[PDB]
Parts: sequence; structure tokens; C-alpha cells
Amino acid sequence: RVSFKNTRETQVLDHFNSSIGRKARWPAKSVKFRRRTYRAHGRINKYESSP
Amino acid sequence: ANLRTQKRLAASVVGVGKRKVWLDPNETSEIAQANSRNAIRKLVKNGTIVKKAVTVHSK
Amino acid sequence: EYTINLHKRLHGVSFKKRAPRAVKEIKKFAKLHMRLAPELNQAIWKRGVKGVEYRLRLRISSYVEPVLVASA
Amino acid sequence: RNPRKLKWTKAFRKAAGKELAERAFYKNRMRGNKEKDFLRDKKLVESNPELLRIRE
Amino acid sequence: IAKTFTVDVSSPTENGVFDPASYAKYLIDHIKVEGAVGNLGNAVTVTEDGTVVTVVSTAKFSGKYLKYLTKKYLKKNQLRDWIRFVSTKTNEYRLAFYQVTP
Amino acid sequence: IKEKAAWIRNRQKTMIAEARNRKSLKNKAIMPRSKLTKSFGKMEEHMSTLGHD
Amino acid sequence: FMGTLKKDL
RNA sequence: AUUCCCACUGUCCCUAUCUACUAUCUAGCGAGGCUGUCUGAUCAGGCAUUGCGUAAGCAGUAGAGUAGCCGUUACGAUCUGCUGAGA
Repeated sequence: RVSFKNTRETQVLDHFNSSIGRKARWPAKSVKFRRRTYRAHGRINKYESSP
Repeated sequence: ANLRTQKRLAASVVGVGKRKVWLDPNETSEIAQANSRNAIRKLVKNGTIVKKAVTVHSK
Repeated sequence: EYTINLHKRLHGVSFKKRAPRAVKEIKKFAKLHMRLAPELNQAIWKRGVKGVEYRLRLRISSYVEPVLVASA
Repeated sequence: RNPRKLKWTKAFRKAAGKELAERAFYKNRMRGNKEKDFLRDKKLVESNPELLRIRE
Repeated sequence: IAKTFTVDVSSPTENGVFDPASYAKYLIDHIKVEGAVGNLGNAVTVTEDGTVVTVVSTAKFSGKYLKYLTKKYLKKNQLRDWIRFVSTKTNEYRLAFYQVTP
Repeated sequence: IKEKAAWIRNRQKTMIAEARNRKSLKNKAIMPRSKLTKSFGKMEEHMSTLGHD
Repeated sequence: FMGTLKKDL
């Protein structure tokens, strides 16, 4: 269970590139390596992990 | 080292609520074995569990 | 034994976070020259988050203690 | 605001004897201060034998 | 009418951390009869026999006041954290060391 | 005399600072000394500083 | 202008 | 409800500064003084969305008054000095 994009793009621990501050990051979970909710208006917001 | 039940039992036995009981930080292992109210009373007698006094504040 | 001028280091910090950030400041202090004693945490939070003394006298061994002096 | 009331103005210092109307004048003002310090020190020393005993 | 208060200072005195004469002097100098320091008009008499201090009072005097004065004297000599003023019988007291790990 | 007075002033200020440090903000539940236990080394050091046997 | 101060004595 | 008189005002001439909140990135997931109050009282501090220039201490025989006698215990605001000091 780890983000696909962050793992693909993967000293980093102790410090697909949209909106990344100037573009490098320090993805700890990637380096180390189905849910549903309604909302303000009734709907079916489905959030899925991307292993 | 999960003394939640021990604090609950000490508060019930001494009858002073969980805000007045004091469990010895240096006797975690000894308190961890007090699974019954008799052992809690024994700990209170030995001074491992203590009852705090009412705050000294003028009415 | 050191003297830390926390008035200089805490300038411009919001009054809501003076006491917590001060804990991080002394941690940096011992890192510059070289675990906080709970008595020193009491000394830091003596006047709450909003107020921290301008100067503090410390004893660093890194284990850091507050020392009792008439004035800093 | 009356200038003679505020101690940081020269009007107060002249109208109260603080300012000459200089160094010798200040020495004249500050005569006997050492005696007062000595007397208060003597009283403090004689007022707490126990604390001196702790000192020794 | 006279009431007797007994304080047993044997334990601190034998341990070399107490002077009963100074203690009795502090009481006789700070009884405060009728709200006045040193107004001992023969109503309050203090005797020091070496190990037991006896206070005989016919005026308003209580064991709580004696405990307060003793604790003040202990704090003045900064022995408050090691010696406590405790009672054995009614109006019979002593000074006892706090619990110490050997 | 005037040196002993300075020592007295410094020690009084130190004691006041220590008492303030021990004192806290809004009063809390009291932990009586008669129910807690103190070690012997602290007692030995304090009594030696006092000047007793 | 200031004169003699406490420190300067 | 409307119109004139006086006073006030960042409405404006004409904008400027500060505080809070917000916005951004990262790890994971993811569509000095004063009022009130409290530390038993001083001292020193906390709180009340800045709440709204002579230190602590000691002394004077000067000091409103509280408390002993028909020259005299004691407490004592305020004032004066250490002190353009203290921070």
C-alpha cells in the first residue's frame, strides 16, 4: 500500500510532478518501501488507494 | 505497560476520582500485575498508589 | 554553564507559540555548542506559552538543566 | 503637563536642588551615602545570625 | 484550667540536628498571647528539660497553634522537609523524621 | 560587614527565586511528603550543608 | 549637559 | 418621513502602519500607569483577543489618620533621600 506515482519517481529521509515546490520531494513511504463517503450534497464519493 | 484499568480501579477503591490518584512512575511493572481490587488495595497500603489531597485554594 | 538570550531568538514569534518554540530553540542551542530536564521545561513554561524570560541560564552536559541564580 | 513635575526635565532638576544653579556639587549631594550603606549592612548582618552560620 | 502540651524532641536531638533550648526560646518569643508578641503574663509557661518541652497555658492556646509555631521554627532553620510535628496521644506530640530509603 | 551583607542579599534572592520556581500557576492537588519517600543521599547532602552530624 | 551620573562615581 | 443649525468623524483630499485569521510549501491520505480577577499578604507574575520615566528595599520624627497617658507605646496611607535611578 504505497502511492504508485511517488514510488515510480523514487539522505532523503532526513532531508508526476504537478504543483511540486522548486522539482524534488522526499517521499518517506516510497523510499522506505476502496472506501466511500458522501458529502455536503448527497452523492457517492469513492476514494481508492493506488498500490 | 498499560495502566488504564489500574488507575480506574484505584480511583474506584479510594473513591477520589481519576484526577486525585497517583501511580508511581518507578513501579510500572509492579502496578501492571494488579488486575484485582485486592491488589490495588495492597498497592495503596504499600504507598505505590497514593491519594492526592484537595487543592489548597480559598473558598 | 551558558547564558541564552531568548529575547533575541524569540523576536517576532506569535505570542501563542513562544513557550513551545523556545523548547526548540534551546534544543538548537545545545546543538550549536555541543534531552531536556523536566525542571527546565517547567522553567520554560513558568509563564505559559505567551511569556518566556529574555535570558536563561543553563547547564549543559547533551543533558540540559536550569540553574538557580539571583539574576541572569 | 507641568515640566517641573517630570523628573527627566531640567526644570525639575533645577527646582529641586539636583542640578547646580558640578562634579563637586554631586559629591556634596552624595556625602554620607557610604555611611547609610554601612549602617544598613550592619543591621542586615546583625539581623540573621543563622544565615551567617550557614554561610560559614 | 491550665492545659499542658508536651513535645518530644528526643529523636531529632539524638541525631544532632536539633537544639531544644533554641526551640523553647523561639516559642517563648513567639507565643503571641492576646495578639501581642511577648505578652507572657504568666498565663503561658514553657519548660525545657533536655528532651521534652512542656507548655502550660491557661489562656487561649491549642495544639494547632503549637504545630504552626513549630513548623515555622522548622522552616526558619530550613528543616521542614525532614522533620514533622506529629501527635501520639491527645495534646502529646513529638518530632519525627520523614520516611527515608536506607 | 559589608561583604556579609552582600552575601546575605545574594542568598535571599536565590532562595526567593527557588521558592518562585517551586511554586506554580493555578493550584493543583497536593502530594504530601508523609506519603512520598525521599532517599538518604539527598538528606546527607542537605544536613552536611546545614552543618550537622 | 547630563552632569555626573551614579555610575561615574 | 424630509429640510436647515452646531459639534464629531479615514466617507473623502490620500493613503500609511500593526494584530489576528487566511493563503504557501513539506510527510501521509486523496476526489511606565489604570480597572476587574487570581497566586494567604508584600515582591514578582498569570488572565481579561495590546483588557484600557525615578526600580525592590531601607530610613526620616516631616506625615490624612488608626491606636497608649491628662512630656509621652505602637500601626500609618501620602511626602522626602539613597535615585536621570531601574529595566
